[PDB]
Amino acid sequence: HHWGYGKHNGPEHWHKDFPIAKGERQSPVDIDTHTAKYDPSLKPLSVSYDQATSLRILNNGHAFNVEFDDSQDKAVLKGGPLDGTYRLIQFHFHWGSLDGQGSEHTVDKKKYAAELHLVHWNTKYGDFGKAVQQPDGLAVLGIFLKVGSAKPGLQKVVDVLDSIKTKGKSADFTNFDPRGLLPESLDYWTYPGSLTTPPLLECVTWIVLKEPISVSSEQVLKFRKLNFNGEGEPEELMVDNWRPAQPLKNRQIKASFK
Ligand SMILES: COc1cccc2cc(C(=O)Nc3ccc(S(N)(=O)=O)cc3)c(=O)oc12
Ligand SMILES: [Zn+2]
Repeated sequence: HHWGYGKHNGPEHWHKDFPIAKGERQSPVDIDTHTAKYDPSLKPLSVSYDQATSLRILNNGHAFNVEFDDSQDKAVLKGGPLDGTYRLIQFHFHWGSLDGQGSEHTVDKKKYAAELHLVHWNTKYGDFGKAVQQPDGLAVLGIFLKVGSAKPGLQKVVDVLDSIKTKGKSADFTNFDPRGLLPESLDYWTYPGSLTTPPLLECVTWIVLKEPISVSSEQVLKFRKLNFNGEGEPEELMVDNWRPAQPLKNRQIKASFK
């Protein structure tokens, strides 16, 4: 009886195995755009993905992860609110059963159809598993998805999903360029938070872009054909794999833009 997104094991149950679920810096949160303060001290975000080397795509039973070779300094996030260098390890999405929900962060209570998380670890801690034990261990770049025009740079991901339908399936996934998933603007909000899935560790500097990307209805429909279950188990569609907004408590959300 492990955690998930079903009626019996979903977000409202996670605290029993992971008491930090009720902690002081949990994610996601609602971004109240009128109370987020413009911080002129925030730097432009530096996203340097020219040399990113994807390796594989994995259905882990909760989402699918596009994994990167993070053994050299090759796909790094710097600047913004960050001190030092953070290396890309994987990206994944959270999405809904319907276009009206799916994102984890919300903007003035607005839910987007999906949310992309590009996960990076602070190179001062040497690798990901050590980084997650630190309050500045990770930087997650969050990007909202709305349904409209197709995102041409997403289609290579969409088309491989048939080969990883069920939990534990993986597939070679080389030469994928994550620059094709970015919006035009790098304007962002930032706040200190957590992993949004167990173990819910409070190790993330969140950087949430203001500008959503557009994906087509057909693209997101293919996400919704994935399965939470393993091969040869009762089919449970992989939908609504998002954690709702958590209490902000004693935190400030800062805006990079006026
Ligand atoms: C020993 O546990 C693991 C073994 C092998 C791989 C992993 C990967 C992990 C991981 O990246 N978790 C993760 C990453 C990102 C987020 S989120 N949704 O971006 O906040 C939430 C959870 C993780 O927490 O634990 C892992
Ligand atoms: Zn995530």
